[PDB]
Amino acid sequence: SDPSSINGGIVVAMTGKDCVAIACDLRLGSQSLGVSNKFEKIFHYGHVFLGITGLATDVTTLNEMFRYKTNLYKLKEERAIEPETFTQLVSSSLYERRFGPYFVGPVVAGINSKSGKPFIAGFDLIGCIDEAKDFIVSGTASDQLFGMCESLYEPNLEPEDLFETISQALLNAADRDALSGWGAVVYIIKKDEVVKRYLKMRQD
Amino acid sequence: TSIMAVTFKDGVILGADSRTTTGAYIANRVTDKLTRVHDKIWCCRSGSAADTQAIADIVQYHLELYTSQYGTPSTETAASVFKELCYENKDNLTAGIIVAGYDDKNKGEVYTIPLGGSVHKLPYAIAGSGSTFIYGYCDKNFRENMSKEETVDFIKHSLSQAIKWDGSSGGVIRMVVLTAAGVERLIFYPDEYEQL
Amino acid sequence: TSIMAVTFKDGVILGADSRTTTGAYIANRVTDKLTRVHDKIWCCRSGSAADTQAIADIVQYHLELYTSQYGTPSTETAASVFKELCYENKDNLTAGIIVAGYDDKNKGEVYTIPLGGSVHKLPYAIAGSGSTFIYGYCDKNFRENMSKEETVDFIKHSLSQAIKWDGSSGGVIRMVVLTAAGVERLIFYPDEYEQL
Amino acid sequence: TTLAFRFQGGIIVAVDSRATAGNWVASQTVKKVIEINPFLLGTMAGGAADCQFWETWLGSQCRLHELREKERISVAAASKILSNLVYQYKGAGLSMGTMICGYTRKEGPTIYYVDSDGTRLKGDIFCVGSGQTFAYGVLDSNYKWDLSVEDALYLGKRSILAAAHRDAYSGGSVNLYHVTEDGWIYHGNHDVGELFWKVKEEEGSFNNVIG
Amino acid sequence: TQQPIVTGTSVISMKYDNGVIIAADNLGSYGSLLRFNGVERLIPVGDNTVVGISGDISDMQHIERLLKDLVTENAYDNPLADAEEALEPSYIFEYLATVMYQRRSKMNPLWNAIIVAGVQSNGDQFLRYVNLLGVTYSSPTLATGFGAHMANPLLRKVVDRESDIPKTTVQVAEEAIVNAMRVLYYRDARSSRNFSLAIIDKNTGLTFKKNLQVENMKWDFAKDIKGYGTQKI
Amino acid sequence: TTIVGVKFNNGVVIAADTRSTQGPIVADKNCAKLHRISPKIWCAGAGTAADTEAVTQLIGSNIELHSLYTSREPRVVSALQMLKQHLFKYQGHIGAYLIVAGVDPTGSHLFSIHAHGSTDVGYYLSLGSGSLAAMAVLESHWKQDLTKEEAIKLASDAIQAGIWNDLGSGSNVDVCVMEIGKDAEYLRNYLTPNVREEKQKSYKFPRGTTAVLKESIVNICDIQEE
Amino acid sequence: QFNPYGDNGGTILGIAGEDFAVLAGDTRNITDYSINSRYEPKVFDCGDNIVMSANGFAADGDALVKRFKNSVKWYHFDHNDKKLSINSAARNIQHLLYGKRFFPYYVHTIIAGLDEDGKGAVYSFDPVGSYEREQCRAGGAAASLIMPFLDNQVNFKNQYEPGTNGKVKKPLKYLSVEEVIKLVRDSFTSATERHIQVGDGLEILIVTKDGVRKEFYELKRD
Amino acid sequence: MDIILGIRVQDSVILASSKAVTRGISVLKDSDDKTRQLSPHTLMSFAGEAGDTVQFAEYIQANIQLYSIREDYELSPQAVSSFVRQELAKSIRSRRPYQVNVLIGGYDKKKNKPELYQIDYLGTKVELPYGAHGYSGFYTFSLLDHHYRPDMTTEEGLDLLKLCVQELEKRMPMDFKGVIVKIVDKDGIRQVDDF
Amino acid sequence: MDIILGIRVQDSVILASSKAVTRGISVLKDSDDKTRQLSPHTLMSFAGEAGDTVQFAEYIQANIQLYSIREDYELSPQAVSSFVRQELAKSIRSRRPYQVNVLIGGYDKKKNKPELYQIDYLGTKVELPYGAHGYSGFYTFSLLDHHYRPDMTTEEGLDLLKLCVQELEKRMPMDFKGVIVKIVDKDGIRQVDDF
Ligand SMILES: [Mg+2]
Ligand SMILES: [Mg+2]
Ligand SMILES: [Mg+2]
Ligand SMILES: [Mg+2]
Ligand SMILES: [Mg+2]
Ligand SMILES: [Mg+2]
Ligand SMILES: [Mg+2]
Repeated sequence: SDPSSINGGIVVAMTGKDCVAIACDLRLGSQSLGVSNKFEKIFHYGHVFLGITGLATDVTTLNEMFRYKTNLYKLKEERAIEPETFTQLVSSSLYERRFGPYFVGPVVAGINSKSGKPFIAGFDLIGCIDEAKDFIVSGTASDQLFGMCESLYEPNLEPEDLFETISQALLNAADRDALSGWGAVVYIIKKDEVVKRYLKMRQD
Repeated sequence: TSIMAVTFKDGVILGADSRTTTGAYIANRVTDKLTRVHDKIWCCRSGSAADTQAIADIVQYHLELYTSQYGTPSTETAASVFKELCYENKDNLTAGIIVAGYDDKNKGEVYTIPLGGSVHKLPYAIAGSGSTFIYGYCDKNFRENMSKEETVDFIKHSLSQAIKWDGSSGGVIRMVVLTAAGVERLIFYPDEYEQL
Repeated sequence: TSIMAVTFKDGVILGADSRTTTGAYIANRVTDKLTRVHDKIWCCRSGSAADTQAIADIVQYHLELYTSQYGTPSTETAASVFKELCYENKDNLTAGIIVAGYDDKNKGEVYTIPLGGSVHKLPYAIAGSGSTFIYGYCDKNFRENMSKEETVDFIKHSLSQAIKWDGSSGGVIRMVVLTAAGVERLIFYPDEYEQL
Repeated sequence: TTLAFRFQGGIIVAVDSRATAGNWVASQTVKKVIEINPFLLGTMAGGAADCQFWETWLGSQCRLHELREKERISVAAASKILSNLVYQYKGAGLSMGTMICGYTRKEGPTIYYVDSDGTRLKGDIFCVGSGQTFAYGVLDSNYKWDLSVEDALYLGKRSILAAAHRDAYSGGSVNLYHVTEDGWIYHGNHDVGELFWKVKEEEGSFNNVIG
Repeated sequence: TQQPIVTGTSVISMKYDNGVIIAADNLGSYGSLLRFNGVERLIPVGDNTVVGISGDISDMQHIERLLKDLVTENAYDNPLADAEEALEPSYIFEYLATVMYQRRSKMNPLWNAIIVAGVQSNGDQFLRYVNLLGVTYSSPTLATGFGAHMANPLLRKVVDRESDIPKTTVQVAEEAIVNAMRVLYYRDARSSRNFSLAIIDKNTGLTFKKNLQVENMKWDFAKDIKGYGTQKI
Repeated sequence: TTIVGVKFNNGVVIAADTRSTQGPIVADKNCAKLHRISPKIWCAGAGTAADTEAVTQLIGSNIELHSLYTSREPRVVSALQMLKQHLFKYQGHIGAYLIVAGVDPTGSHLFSIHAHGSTDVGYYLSLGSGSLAAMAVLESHWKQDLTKEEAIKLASDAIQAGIWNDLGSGSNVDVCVMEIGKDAEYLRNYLTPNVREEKQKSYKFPRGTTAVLKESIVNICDIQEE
Repeated sequence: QFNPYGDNGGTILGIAGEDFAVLAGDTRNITDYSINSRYEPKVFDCGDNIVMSANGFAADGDALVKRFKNSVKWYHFDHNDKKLSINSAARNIQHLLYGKRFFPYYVHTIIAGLDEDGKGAVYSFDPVGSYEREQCRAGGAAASLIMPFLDNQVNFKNQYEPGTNGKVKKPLKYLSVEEVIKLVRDSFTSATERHIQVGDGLEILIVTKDGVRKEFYELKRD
Repeated sequence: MDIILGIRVQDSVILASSKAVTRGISVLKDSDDKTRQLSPHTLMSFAGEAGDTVQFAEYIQANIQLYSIREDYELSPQAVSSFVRQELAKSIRSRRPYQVNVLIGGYDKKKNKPELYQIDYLGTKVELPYGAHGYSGFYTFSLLDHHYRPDMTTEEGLDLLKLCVQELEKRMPMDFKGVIVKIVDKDGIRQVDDF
Repeated sequence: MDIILGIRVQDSVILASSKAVTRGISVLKDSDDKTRQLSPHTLMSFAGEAGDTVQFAEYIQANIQLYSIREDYELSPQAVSSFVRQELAKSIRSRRPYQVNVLIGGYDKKKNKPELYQIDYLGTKVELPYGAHGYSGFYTFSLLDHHYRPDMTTEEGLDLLKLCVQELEKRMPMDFKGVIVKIVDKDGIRQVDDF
C-alpha cells in the first residue's frame, strides 16, 4: 500500500578519483512475490547516468520522460546535457508534480565533460536535491546502504577499488532487505569509458 | 452556574445563582445551589447535579458520623472529605465544589476543589460557567476583612455580572452568611440586581 | 489575544496585548496587533494570524483605491469591506476583527466583526481569548464621553486583567489614539500594568 | 516457509531460516524446527515466541505424561495437549501455525497441523508460511509414498528452495530432519545462496536465472 | 487513564561543586486560564532532599502526602531517624520511581514529571528524573516540560559534562538557574513570574527561597516594532 | 533544523545548521539552508526542504524580473509580500517556514514567515526544531545596538545551541552577513565543530573480492561516422 | 488517551568471540528530538559473569534488568549458590518476557557471557521472549545500519578469494578482542554519523574467564 | 476475473485464461473468453474489475486496429505493449483508474520471436518467459521455475501448462471452471479446443 | 467449514458434508470428515468457525457417551437435540460463543423413525424432512422441495442428494472437494464410500 515499497529495489552512487560509480539491484516484485530479476534501474542520456528506485511504473515513466527531454535538449543546444544541468531538470520535473508526485528516489551520477569533475546527486520524490561529495543512496534498503557506505567509503578511490567498495555496499545492504536483490549491476564511469558489471549474488 | 464564597471580617459568605439548564431549556429557575453539609460548613456545587448531590450527601453523612464521635469538624476536615471523594473517583465524576465554613478558632475559611480533585485554600473563590466573566471584576474589587454589608455587595455585584453574560446562569441570587452569630439566608431578585 | 477599542469624547482608542502563541510556546512576545488600514482607520486582529493579515492587506488595498477615486472613506465603509470578506469567505477564515476610526463628521466609531462575519456598531468592543475574563469589569467601568486619560486608564486596567488571567495574552500593552489632532501610539510595559 | 510430509521411511521436516520485521531481514539463522523431545518435532510459523514457548512447554507435558504412564506419548495425545492449550487462549492474540511430527509404534509416522484458532488436522503433507504455495507445487507434483529416504530429503530441500527463491520473506538456509520411529535425525543446514546455484547446475532448473 | 486538569509547568535543576539547585514557578494552570497563583511545587523532604513536580496538581498533592507519610513511617521504631537512618534522596527517588512505574503498569498513571534533588550521606550530589511512564534518568542538568527545551541548553553551557561539576560554584549555578527562569517566563505561555528555588549544599544544608521574582527584563525594544511587514506607523 | 536571524547596528545576519534528515536518518550532513532570493536578500528555511527551495527560487526569479522592470534594487518587503501571498493561497500545503533578511535602499530588515502565510517583524528570530534552544540563547544574550562581530557571535552561538541540544540539527554553522552599503558576505561552514574522528580500520578491499558474472563496455558516444 | 509506552532511542551490540564476548551500547537517552542524558548506562553486569541490555522503552528495560538481577539472587538462594549458566539465564529471561505476553516489555534484550565450555556466547530476545544463541547482534535504533556491515566484516559475506572470481569464499578466521572492539567502535562511529538518536558515548562491557571489564569512548554530541 | 497465465516457448506464446464469471454468490458463466486479438499476431488476456476489463480491452483493440489500417502495417508486440503500458500509467492517476491487469502474447514477424509481456493496472511492464496475474503465480511459478526451458516445443509448453492448471485445481479454493488456451505463433492465433 | 446437508427418507437419515478444509489461500485438506457419532443411532454434522466446530462436537460427544454409560441407555434423537440446543443457547450469551451450526440425524429405535434436526449457533432448533446450513440451502432447497417424498427409499434419497450436490458444484464459486455421505438407520451408522 505504501507506493514506494510495493516493488522494492535499491540504487547507490559513489565518487572516486576522476570517476563515479552507480549501482542497483535487479529485482521487481509485487510485495512478497518476486516477478522479475532483470529490472535494471539505471539509465543513461549521453554520459549522464540516472538510477531510479520506487514504484516501477514511475521508474519506467520517468526514464521515458527524461529520454524525451534530453533528446529535445540535445537537438536545440547541439550538445549533450551535463550532470549538473540534468540534476536541475530532474528536480524541476519532480516538483511540477508537487501535489501528485512520482513515487521515486532518483540518483544522478556522471562526469562533467568540460571540467572533468565527478558528480553525484540524490532527490526525494518531490525534487529536493541532495548533492553529496561522497555517496548517495536510495530505495527500500537505504538505511542498510547508509550503514555500509558510511563505514566502507573513503575518498579518492581508484576506479577498480571503487568498484569493490560500491559492490560490497550494495550486496550486503540488499541481503538485509527482503525486497531487494535477485541480481545487481555496477557501472564504473570515467571521462571516456564506462564499464558495466553484473554481480553474482544469492537468489533468495 | 455562577457560584462563589468570600471570607470577610466576621466569617464567610456563600453566593449562587438559581438556574439549572438542560441544553438551552431552563429545567429549574429557582434551584438552591447552597448546600448544607454541617451546621456552619456549606458548599456551592457546579458540574453534574447528580454527582454533586451524591457527593454532598456522602460528605454530610461522614461529618454527621465524625461529629457523633469527635465533636465539630473543622472546615479543612470537610474539604478533605470532599477532596477524597472527588480525587479517588475523578474518572467517574464531573464536580467542581467550593467549601465554605466558620470555626471559632479559624473563623471564615474557603476551599475550592476543581475538576481533578485538587484542593486550594483561598480568601475567596469563584466557579461555575459564569465565573469566567468575573475574574477581572472580582480580582479588582476583592479586599480582605470587608464588613458583612460590603461582602454582600461584592458578591451581589459579582454574580450580577456573571448572570448578565452567562446564559447558563440566572434567576435569583441566593446567599448564606456564616458567622459566630449563626446562619443567615439571603435572597435577591432580578429587579434589584439587574439595575446595579 | 486581548484586544479592545473604546470611543471617548475626542475620538477612539484601540488597545492590544503583544503575545502570539503556538500552543504553549510564545512565538512572538512583542507582536503589533494594531494594524493600520487607512490614516485614521485601524483594526485589532484576533483568530488566525495568516487570515487576519491577508484580510487587512486586502482592506488596506481597497481603501487606498477608494481614496484615490472618492476621497477619505468613512469608518462604516471600512467595516463594510472587512465584513464582505469575512462573511463571504466564512467557511475558510478564522478571523475576529474590531474596526476603529475617526471622522470629523462622525468622530470616533467602533465596529466589531465576530467569527461569522456579522457587524455590530458599539460604544466599545472587546475580543480575543482574553476578553472573556473582563466582560464584567468592562461593563461595570465603561462610561460614554470619557476623557483621553480616563480611556487610556480604562483600557490599561482592562487589558491588565485579561493578561493576568489569559495564558495566551501578555507582553506589552499597545494603544493607538485616533482624534482630530492626529495618530498617537502608546506602549505600556509589564512593570507598570502588573502593579495596577 | 515450513513443511512436513509422511512417507514409507517416516517423516521429512524442512524449513527455511529467515525472520523479517516489515522489509527488514532481522535474522537468517532462525531455528524453525523446535526439538520437542528426541522423538517429536514442531515447526515455527506465526509468532516466534508463541511457537517456542508453548512447544518447549509441550515437551515438559510429554515428559510428565511418560513418567506417569511409563509409555511414550502418542502424536495424537501430544498434538491435542497443544491444541487444547491454545484453544483456551482463543481471542487473546496468540499466533501459531505448526506441524507436530512423530512416529510411534501404535500410529506409524504421524503429522498434526495445529493452529492458534484451535484447528487440529491430521494429514500427509502440510506447508505453512508466506512461501507455502511455492513449496506445495514442488511437493504435490513429485510426492509418492514410496520415495526413498534420500529422495524424500531432497524433495523437502527442493521445495523450500522453490519458496526461498520466489517468496521475499523466505530464505537464508534450509534445515532438514528425518523422523524415524527411534527418533528424529538432523540432516544439516544448507545455505540457500550456495544451494540455489548448485541445484540450478545439477538439475538444469531456474533457466530464468543467469548464473 | 485520565487527563491532567490543574497543571504545573517546568521544573529545572543542576549540579554544582558542593550540591544541587532546583527551581519551579508558583502557578497552577487550568488549560490556558492562569487559575492559581501561589502553588508550591518544590517539596522538601527532611534537610537533604527537595522533590520538584510538574504536571497534574491533584496528583502532586497526593505525592506530597505520600512523602510526608514516608517521613512519619521511617521514624517508627527508629532511634537513628535523625542520623544514620534518615531518608536519603536516593531512597525517596527509588520509592517514587517504583510508584510511578506501578501506576503506569495499571494504566492509571500519576500524571507528573518529577525531579528529586538532594545530597547523600557521603556528600555526593543526587539528581534524577522520573515521569508518568516510569522512565528515569540522570544528567548534570535536568528539566521537565518547556524547561527541557529551553533551560537545558542554557544550563548545559555551564555544566556540559561530569568534569564541569567541580568547577561550578553555587553563585554561577544559581545565576544560571535564575536566568533560565527568566527565559522560560519570556517564552512559556503557562509560566509565571513568581517562583521558588532550593539549594541543597553538603556544607550549608538546605536553603529554601520563596517569593522570588523574574527581574531585569528586556521589553524596551518593543516600542520600535510596528506592523507585521510593511506598516511604518 | 535550527535557523536564526539577528539585526545589528548597520545590517542583519542570518545563520543555519547543516543537517537534513529523513525521519531519524541523516540524509545530508552538510546541507545548505541559506538561500539567496537576490544579491542582498537571503533567507533560511525550515520545514519541507523542497518547498523552501522552490518558493525561494520562484520569488527570487520574480524579484529579479521586478528589479529589471523597475530599474530598482529589490526590497525585502517585496520578497516578503510575494512569499506570504503565495504561501497563503496554498493554505499551508507548501510547508515553507522562513526567516527573510536583507538590505535595500530603504534600510535593513528581518522578518519571519509561516507556511500558512503569516509574517512577523523582530530584531532576533529563530525557526525549526532547534528554535527553542536557539531562542534561549538569543533571549539570554541579545541587546540593542549590537556590532557586526557581536551579532555574528550571537547568531552562531544560537545555532550551536540547536546543534548540540536538538536531534533534528547538527554538523556545521552557515552564516550570511548583510550590511548596509556592502556586498552580502556568505560564510559557508563558518564553524566546523563536528569532523568525524578517524576510523579504527581501513575497509578497502583486495581487488577481485567481488564475484562478477559479466563485463561489457557501455557506449556513451553518439552514432559514429564512416 | 494514555499511552503506556515510549521510545528512549539507544543502540546496542553484542558479539561472541572464541573465548570472550562483548556487549556494547551508546549512553545517550532521548525522547522525541530532545536529549534526556548524554550518559545513562544501558548495559549492566548482572553477576555470574553475565552482562545484559534491554533496549527500547527504558522503563520496561530497567524493570526487566532489575527482575533478572533479582532472579540471579534467588537462583543462588534456592540452588546452593550454583552459578547461573548463560543458557539457563537465557531460558529464564524468556519466561520473564513471556509472562507479560499480553502487555509486553517493549524492549529488545541481549545478554552476553561464556557458555559452559568457556566459549563466547550472545543471546538475543524479541519483546515477548523468543530467543536464540547468536554470534552477532545489533539492537535498537541503528541496528539496520550496523548488521549489514557486521555480516560483511565479521562473517565475510559476499567476499571471495581474489583470483578465484567467486569460486572460493574468504575463509572465516577467528577475531581477537582487539579486532572485535575495532569493529564495534567503527560500527558506532558510522551509526553516530547517520542516526540522530545515536551519539554522546559508547560503553563496552567485555566478558572473559577473568570476569567483566569496561571500556568507554566518546561519540559525537550533535 | 481470476486466473490468467502465459508461457513463451521456442516459437510461440501460449495464454491460458479461466472460464468462470462469478457475480458474488453465483457462477453466472463457465465459458467466458478473457482475451482480445489486437492484431493478427498479437493477443491480450486480461483480469481485474468487472466491466473495466472488457471496456479497456476493446478500447485497446480498437486503437491497434486503427493504427493497422492507417499505416497498412502490424505494430511489433513490443510497440503494442508500450502503447498499452502508457494507457494504464495514465489511467492510474485518473479520476477513476482502469482496474485491469493484462498479458500480451505476440509473435514478432520481423525478429521471428515469440514475446510475452506482463502489465498490471499501474502500468508496471515486464517481459517474461512466463507470467501471471493475481494469485496464479503463487501456485504455478515453482513448477515453471523447475521445468521451463527456452527451447521447449509448443506441445511441451502445453504439458507444463496442464501441470500448472492441475496444481491450481488442487490447492486453489475457488472453482475457476477450467481454462481456455490460445497459441500465438508465426501463423497467427489459434485456440486449443480441448483442455 | 462449508456445505452440510441432510435428508430424512422413509427409514433413514442421510447426512452429506463437504471434505475441503481451507485456511484462507490454500486448501489444506480434501478428505475432512465433518461429523461425530454421538451414540450408535445418532450422528451430528457441523460447520462454522475453525477450532470451535470440532471442540464443540467432541464436547457434545463426550457428554452423550457419559450419559449412555451412566444409564446403560441410548437417549432418543429428540432428547440429544434438545441437549445440544440448550448448550448453544447458553453459549450465545457467553463471553465467547461457539460459532457452530449442526445437523443431527438419528434413528429413534423406540418409535422406529428417522429424525433430522437443524440447529444453528444461536440455539435455533427445527425438525425437518431435509435441511442445510450456510448457503447450501439456497442452491438445493428448490430441488428438494420438488422431488422430496416422505416414502422415498434410501437409494432415492441418495439420488436426490447427488442432484443437489451437482447443482452445488455447478453454481457455487468455491471448490468444496465433494462430500462424505453417511446413513443413519435401525442398524446404526455407515459411510457410503463412493460418491
Ligand atoms: Mg534481499
Ligand atoms: Mg526469498
Ligand atoms: Mg498572561
Ligand atoms: Mg527476493
Ligand atoms: Mg486557513
Ligand atoms: Mg547521531
Ligand atoms: Mg506486473
